Amino acid sequence: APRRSVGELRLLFEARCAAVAAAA
Amino acid sequence: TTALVCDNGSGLVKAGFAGDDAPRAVFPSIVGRPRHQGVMVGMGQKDSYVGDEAQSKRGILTLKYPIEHGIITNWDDMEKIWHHTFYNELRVAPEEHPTLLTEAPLNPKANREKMTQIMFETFNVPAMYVAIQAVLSLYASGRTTGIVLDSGDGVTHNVPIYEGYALPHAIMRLDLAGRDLTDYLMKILTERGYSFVTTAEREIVRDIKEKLCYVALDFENEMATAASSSSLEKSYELPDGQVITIGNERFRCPETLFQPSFIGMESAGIHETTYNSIMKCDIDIRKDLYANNVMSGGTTMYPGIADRMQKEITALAPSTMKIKIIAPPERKYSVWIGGSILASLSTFQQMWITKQEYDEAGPSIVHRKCF
Amino acid sequence: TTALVCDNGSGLVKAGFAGDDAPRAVFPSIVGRPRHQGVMVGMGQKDSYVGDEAQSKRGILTLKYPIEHGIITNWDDMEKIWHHTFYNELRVAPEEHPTLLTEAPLNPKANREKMTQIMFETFNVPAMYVAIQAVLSLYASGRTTGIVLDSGDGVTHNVPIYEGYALPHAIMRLDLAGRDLTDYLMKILTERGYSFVTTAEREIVRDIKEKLCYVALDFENEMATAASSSSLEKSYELPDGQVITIGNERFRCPETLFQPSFIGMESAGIHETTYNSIMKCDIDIRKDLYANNVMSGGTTMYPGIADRMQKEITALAPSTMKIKIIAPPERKYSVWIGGSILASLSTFQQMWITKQEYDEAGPSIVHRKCF
Amino acid sequence: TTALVCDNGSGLVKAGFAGDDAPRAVFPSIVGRPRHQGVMVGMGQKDSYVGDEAQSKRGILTLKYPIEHGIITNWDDMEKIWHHTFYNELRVAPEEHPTLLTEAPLNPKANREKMTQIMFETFNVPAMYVAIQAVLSLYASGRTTGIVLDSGDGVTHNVPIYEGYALPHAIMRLDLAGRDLTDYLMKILTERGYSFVTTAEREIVRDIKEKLCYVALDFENEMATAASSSSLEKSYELPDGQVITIGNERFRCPETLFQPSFIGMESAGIHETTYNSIMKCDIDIRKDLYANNVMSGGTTMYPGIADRMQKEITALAPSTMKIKIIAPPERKYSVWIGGSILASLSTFQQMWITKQEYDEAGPSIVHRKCF
Amino acid sequence: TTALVCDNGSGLVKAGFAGDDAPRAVFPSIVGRPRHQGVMVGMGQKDSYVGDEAQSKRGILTLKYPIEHGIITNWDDMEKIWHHTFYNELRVAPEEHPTLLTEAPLNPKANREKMTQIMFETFNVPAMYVAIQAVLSLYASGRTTGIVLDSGDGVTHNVPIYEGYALPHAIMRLDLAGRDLTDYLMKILTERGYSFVTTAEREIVRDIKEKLCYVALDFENEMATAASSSSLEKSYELPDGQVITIGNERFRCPETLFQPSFIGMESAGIHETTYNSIMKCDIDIRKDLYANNVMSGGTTMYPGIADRMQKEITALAPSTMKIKIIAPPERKYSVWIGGSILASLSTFQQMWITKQEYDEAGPSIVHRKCF
Amino acid sequence: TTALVCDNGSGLVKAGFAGDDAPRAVFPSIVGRPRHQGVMVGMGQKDSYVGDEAQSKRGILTLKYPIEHGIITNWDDMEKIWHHTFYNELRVAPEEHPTLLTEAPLNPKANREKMTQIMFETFNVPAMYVAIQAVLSLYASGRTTGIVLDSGDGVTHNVPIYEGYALPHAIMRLDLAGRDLTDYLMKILTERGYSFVTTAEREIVRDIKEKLCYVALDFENEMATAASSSSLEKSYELPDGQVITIGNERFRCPETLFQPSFIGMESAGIHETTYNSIMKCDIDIRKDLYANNVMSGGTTMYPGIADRMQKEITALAPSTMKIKIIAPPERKYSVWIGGSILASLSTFQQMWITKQEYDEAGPSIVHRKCF
Ligand SMILES: Nc1ncnc2c1ncn2[C@@H]1O[C@H](COP(=O)(O)OP(=O)(O)O)[C@@H](O)[C@H]1O
Ligand SMILES: Nc1ncnc2c1ncn2[C@@H]1O[C@H](COP(=O)(O)OP(=O)(O)O)[C@@H](O)[C@H]1O
Ligand SMILES: Nc1ncnc2c1ncn2[C@@H]1O[C@H](COP(=O)(O)OP(=O)(O)O)[C@@H](O)[C@H]1O
Ligand SMILES: Nc1ncnc2c1ncn2[C@@H]1O[C@H](COP(=O)(O)OP(=O)(O)O)[C@@H](O)[C@H]1O
Ligand SMILES: Nc1ncnc2c1ncn2[C@@H]1O[C@H](COP(=O)(O)OP(=O)(O)O)[C@@H](O)[C@H]1O
Ligand SMILES: [Mg+2]
Ligand SMILES: [Mg+2]
Ligand SMILES: [Mg+2]
Ligand SMILES: [Mg+2]
Ligand SMILES: [Mg+2]
Repeated sequence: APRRSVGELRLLFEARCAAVAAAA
Repeated sequence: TTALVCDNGSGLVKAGFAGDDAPRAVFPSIVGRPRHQGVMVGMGQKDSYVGDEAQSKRGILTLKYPIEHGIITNWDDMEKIWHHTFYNELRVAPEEHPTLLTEAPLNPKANREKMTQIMFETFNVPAMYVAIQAVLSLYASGRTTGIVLDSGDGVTHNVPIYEGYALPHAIMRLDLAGRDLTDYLMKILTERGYSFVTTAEREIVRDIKEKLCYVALDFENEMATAASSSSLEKSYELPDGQVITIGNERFRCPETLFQPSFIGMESAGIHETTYNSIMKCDIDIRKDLYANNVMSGGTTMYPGIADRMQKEITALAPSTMKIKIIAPPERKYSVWIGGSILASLSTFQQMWITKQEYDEAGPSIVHRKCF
Repeated sequence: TTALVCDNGSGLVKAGFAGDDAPRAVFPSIVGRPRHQGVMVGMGQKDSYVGDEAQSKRGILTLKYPIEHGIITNWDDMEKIWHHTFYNELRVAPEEHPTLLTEAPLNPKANREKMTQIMFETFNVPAMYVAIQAVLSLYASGRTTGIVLDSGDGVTHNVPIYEGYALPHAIMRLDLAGRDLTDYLMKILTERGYSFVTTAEREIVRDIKEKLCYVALDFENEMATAASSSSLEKSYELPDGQVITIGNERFRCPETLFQPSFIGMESAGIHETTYNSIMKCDIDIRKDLYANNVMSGGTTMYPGIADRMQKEITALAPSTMKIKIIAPPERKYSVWIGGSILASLSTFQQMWITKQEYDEAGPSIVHRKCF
Repeated sequence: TTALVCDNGSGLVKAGFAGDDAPRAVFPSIVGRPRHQGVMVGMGQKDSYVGDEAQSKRGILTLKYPIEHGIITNWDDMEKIWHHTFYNELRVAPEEHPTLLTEAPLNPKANREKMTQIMFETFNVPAMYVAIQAVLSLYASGRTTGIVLDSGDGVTHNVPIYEGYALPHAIMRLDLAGRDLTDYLMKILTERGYSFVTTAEREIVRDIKEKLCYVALDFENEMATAASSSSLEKSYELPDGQVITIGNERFRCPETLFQPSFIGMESAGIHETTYNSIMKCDIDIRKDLYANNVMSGGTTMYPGIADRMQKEITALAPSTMKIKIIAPPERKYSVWIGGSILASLSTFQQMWITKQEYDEAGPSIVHRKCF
Repeated sequence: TTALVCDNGSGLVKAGFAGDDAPRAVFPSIVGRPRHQGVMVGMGQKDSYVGDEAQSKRGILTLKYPIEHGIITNWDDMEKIWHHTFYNELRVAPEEHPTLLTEAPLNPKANREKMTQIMFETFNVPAMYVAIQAVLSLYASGRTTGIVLDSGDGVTHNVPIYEGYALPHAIMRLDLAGRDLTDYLMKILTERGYSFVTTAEREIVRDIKEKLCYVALDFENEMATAASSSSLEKSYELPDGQVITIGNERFRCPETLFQPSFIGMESAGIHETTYNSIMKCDIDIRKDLYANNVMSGGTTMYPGIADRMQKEITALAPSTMKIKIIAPPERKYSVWIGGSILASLSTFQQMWITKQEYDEAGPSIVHRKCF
Repeated sequence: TTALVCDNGSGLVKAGFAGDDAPRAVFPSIVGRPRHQGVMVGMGQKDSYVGDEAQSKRGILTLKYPIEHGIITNWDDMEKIWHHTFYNELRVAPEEHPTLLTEAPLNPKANREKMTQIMFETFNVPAMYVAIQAVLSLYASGRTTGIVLDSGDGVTHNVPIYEGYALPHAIMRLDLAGRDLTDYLMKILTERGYSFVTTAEREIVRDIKEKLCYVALDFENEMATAASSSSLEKSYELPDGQVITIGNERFRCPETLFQPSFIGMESAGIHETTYNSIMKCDIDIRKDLYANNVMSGGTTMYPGIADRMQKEITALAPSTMKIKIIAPPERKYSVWIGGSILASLSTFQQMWITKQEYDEAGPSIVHRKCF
């Protein structure tokens, strides 16, 4: 599998936390 | 101000600013003190050497590790390692940079407290946190669900996680890692007469371990092949140019992870403790833990360890389960990369231990806030 | 505006617009709250899971049912289940849609009152009604006359009806249903060591009950056959791929409907309470009740339950009586289909509790208008 | 011939002749096998050690318990424990002595069958019986009515009884007992760095648990007192003379009986499961169960457990009920004393499984005769 | 035929028949070859002298030891030492006598293999075995349990044992022994000008070491006493009648066992490596190792070494532990006496490597059978 | 006041002020006393002559060296040599100039004490120090790390050093140097009849050694070449004009450094003792010792000695090691130049033994402070 940067991984957890904050 | 991530694991310090892709200071967590007389004046002959300084002077220093089995045993020297990390390697004043430390789970609360005392009163850092290394290793892999297997220099531990929600009763820690592998490699290299006994030689056998060793896929058949043919033998050149040759020791060394009884350790192997950790989890989530084994830490770098681990868990786990192991490249740095993510995450800025909270609550605060 | 039918029975919510042939939202009446320490970022902002989400996260949640034995025990969570039903599943604002609720008979008037308060003051619904589930179950069959046997997750009840004119003295309610069957199945699966104890495991034994169990036609001879041969054994695969095998438990579980003493329940069985309900009816109508036993509710779905019920009542009832059981397909949804009929019947538009009547008369109004 | 009573509970075997006041053989239900090399010839170096033999050699043996959660997992070693019990400890030939075994309720029928097979075909015993441990625990108190709480090494179970007539639907079994307390004590002793990991160390932490631990009367206030002052700390001396000191761990360990969520167990606590067991009973008899709580099993020996249990049930039960707990001295041996009564009761001599009945009916007989 | 025991340790051969109380051939493991011209014909002037021959001719021979640090470095001369042992000293044909060899632990497998090849193909011996010297040292004491500390001419090693079952992970070997003590004694005797440089003079300083040296009980105070007064000085007479006088060198020499840094050896002292060996053992057995320290080998003969060792371990070990040292008379011969026991033990006659097994399996057999 | 450096080595005194580039007094360490009658009055005929005085009168004096094998044997004459050094050669009053003496390592402490007594009580010098000659020899090269090979008139010694930190256990001293070369040259010049027997003739053969001798690169082939052809023969003219001719003696003389057995010395050669000294060092530093062999002392001045030493160590050392020899010009004076550096180094002014310290502590002080 290819690498992904810390920027992209941060964007994953940002998007997930936004998703749960909208679900909350 | 940009946060600071300092993975004081055992054996190697990994440190660097948060948001960087890789730790810009990686050096051994060693303090060395001159072993011999001080014959030659006109030099500082300084009392102590740390990190690459100590490696560059290895053969005249009594090397010591101040963190042992993930436990800091020697705070006077660990405070030297932190001083070196901040002022000499990262070249930064910690009183401007909130520092994300990390430690292994199931670890004496005195350590987390003394780290807190030292960070807030010696280094005056604005804020601090102490994440569990295995939780960071999920951040570095973009997961929210999985078992993490971290296997360091001093400790190995399993932490299962499911959409968050680490299962604290299913955590396991083994106290078997790269130092026990180095010392067993020294013990078996004694079987053909390469006597290594000094800590400098321990530090050379660590290099022999990293360069030559690999994990056998089928230990009995690899042992029989090494007995029947020299094809598995490899030659290595010591710092003085003495060649050594190594054979079944090459895979007998890391095999002790799967067969701890080789070092007299009673515990179940790392595959068995991985399975037993999944078996402590609720039966609904086990299928996703099997589908999300994450491997991290330097002693997971052995060639074939992912294949052997997959074979062994596929033999342990029910035949339907899709046993999958996420053992990427740079999994050696995944704990730091996970700290670099977490410390730079927008929502984590609530989580810091502020110095006001330390002035209000003393070392006890870090049991209340940190997991 | 098209009316709305929301069968808040136990175990499953069935909801959908009136005039539809089938409920477009069917999901478990479960609220689940996290059981474990939330270590990662990206959780805990959401702290309560409802319905299919609670099933998708089953193994980290303390699942709870807020309606128990047809009685709503936990209004704070039931109001969450209604919120989820209207806004997330049906995606509709209740203040435009008059809502036909339904409940079991012989049920605390505090429930019908609190449902009224919640519907008119939390959800502002234009109008509301609370039909008896068994009366609804006739409409889905097209009968005007019959015994209805409703057997849900939490309660089982018999309501005889003749051209209208439900006989309120002959209504019977048993408090024995699919939860007591699930818990007894767990107790007997313990007899060969499948220890299920968590609510996640209770929710798996519910699936085992639905997939494998059936009602024996002749319990003593089926028990002897399962004792003499393995032909009745079936294998099932747990969420982690562990296979289990089940034998006489497969029909001993639903047999407790006919022999409540298996769970220590004192009462007569469901065949006996059906017969005794017909025996409470006036002697002229009994022949048409025997000719019109209607079965409804999910726990009437067991294979062979209609055959066993017909055998047992034909043994109870006089030899001339043409004992007939109307146990159609979709009888699991017949209470909702009956509500979908009734709410769209033009004669019924007189019957709604209007919000003006609630503003005039408070919760007490729903005892005056509704049966 | 005088009957024989052999309480193969978990953790400790209690065995002795019927009519004796106390078991004359009490020893741990452990089989240990040599862990290390066999360097020193001129000795038997025998393959296996059991009971006090294994304790006397603890630090060179891999100790194992062949009965786990009240379930015999390892019949090859359990048959060694029975052989040791009969021939080495009691020094008696079982072919003359009918043996009253006992086991926990809600337990796999394969166990009761294999115990029957082993007793009648390996030990040729003239007759056998398998009483429920909680039913035995009444006889040692002299009650005919009560809710027995047995809390062993492997399982804890509640059995309400009224003039006889155990209520089988109200029986509850928890799978939480002294082994889970030992393992949690090891996990929390890790919090200040007493790393116990071997089974020998597990067997030392069992002793620490027995010597030091107690049940807090008011856990929050005891925890605050242990946080504010060292007065609750006690020192203990390990087999090598290393002193350890223990504080809030001293009552946090047995508190997990009342708060199983500490070990991640979802179930209600032992006070709540006692109350729920009384709540499964018919409402007339509950007052006499409240008046006759009987405590038995070694994990009921903690100081203050009766006071805490009485406080918690008095908070659960209605204010009028005279909550009384019968937790006498020797309640650790009450199951054996109850067997010593029952096996010597003249009414019981009808109840034995004779070997003729086993030759006629195979292992299946012990489900027909025994409760 | 009566077995034969030949302790080819370093420095001295001890050899004799099994069952004898003491080795009937004790002589130095030296080969000497003429250093000078061959001026005087009419004599054999033979090419080589061994043992007492070489000592009787010491000052014209280049003495060499063919076994160095317990490792045989010079097989061509070791085969001369074995030839001398069998044919000249014991005056016996090895083809009738099964020979128990012995070697130190953690020793190159090439040595044990070449010893096997030489015994079975040069000396045709009927059978052979290679016991660990420390395991033999228990038999001479009659213990079954203990740490053994063997301290020879070339190596020092610790082996803990418990009822059998040597703990192989806790074995330690130091490579510091009587030769390093002799060479350090030469280095410090140079401090007052007794220049010893030839191997003949090394062999005289070995005698000075044996006659005069002792181990200080409190090294700092003995050093201060030797500095303040001549009372500790002793005079010795060299082979040519030159008197020498010796002072603080008398205890500074054997002190290097406790302070290896005097010879630049980094390792912990023999008391510290004894304690660390006990600390590698499981915590249950440590009390019996403390109660059973066995000392063996010639360099344990120094006056006061048992007192110093007891003081140092009592300072290391926990205050309760009954530190006891079994340092009997004849502990110099205890390894041979242990071999004389073992080789004559009737249980051991199974253990011999027969020549048939060597013809079947070659030198590799001696890793499979022998420990 | 400017310090004073006085290298009382054997054979030649080198003395001069610190900070000078070269010793301004170099003269032989000889005392000569008239051998014959005092026939001719009218002259002082003085009792003793030293240095160039003794050389100018060589043939009527019994020349003696008061320092032999680096040991001062004759303090009454050595005090004359120091008197001559200060008052006649350097023409300076020692009571103003702190004097850096130096001596070989592994040398009787009585010498260092008597030198201290003489300097502080005969010459009243303000301060004194006694550096190891090989440590001084590094300063003249500018190294901090290296083997030093010092080869004087009386002693040869190896001292390995690494960034400082001389390894005292790896120091070796050979007692073979230019006097043994002179005496062997006299013995082999006897083979063609140049009988030299007086000390005056010994002093002429020292000149023959310095002028003619060289070290063969390949001794066997040079010996064969000198046997086959006269091309290697050289002619020399004695003080009386008698011509002598010399052949294979020309390189057989200094070959004895590499083959001490020529003079019956048993020790390994200077190449072998250099290698064995590196082999006493820890394996990490050996590569820098191989890269930094420093040669010093007059007997390293032979043509080709660096080439022969490099060949021999490259044959001894592992094939990869970059064997390098730092044998510069003026390496005869490098010990003095190193003292001229050290005595004028500002860091060293802490290190002097002050006369106050001698008045407090006597001769014993120079073992405590000086290395
Ligand atoms: N490529 C490799 N192969 C085998 N072992 C390695 C490799 N790289 C590092 N190691 C070992 O892993 C350990 C260091 O792992 P690391 O993750 O830095 O420790 P920690 O988890 O405490 O930070 C050391 O024992 C080192 O020898
Ligand atoms: N095919 C089936 N076989 C057996 N049991 C079933 C089946 N389908 C549903 N059930 C059980 O019936 C119950 C749900 O019935 P349902 O009619 O939805 O409840 P309610 O009457 O409260 O709406 C659950 O206990 C479920 O396990
Ligand atoms: N005084 C005590 N205090 C606390 N725990 C005890 C005490 N005595 C025994 N135990 C624990 O109780 C368990 C043994 O109980 P026991 O009744 O013998 O088991 P079983 O019910 O299987 O026979 C062990 O875990 C033991 O550690
Ligand atoms: N009485 C004594 N005092 C001190 N040292 C001794 C004494 N006797 C022997 N030694 C030393 O012990 C060494 C020999 O020990 P030994 O046990 O024979 O060696 P090994 O263990 O190899 O057989 C020699 O170095 C010898 O000088
Ligand atoms: N060019 C040379 N060739 C050979 N030998 C020399 C040479 N110069 C001096 N020597 C010898 O070296 C010795 C003097 O060395 P020196 O370094 O002055 O002694 P020290 O080391 O005691 O000061 C004398 O034996 C002298 O003969
Ligand atoms: Mg790490
Ligand atoms: Mg329903
Ligand atoms: Mg019990
Ligand atoms: Mg020996
Ligand atoms: Mg010199």
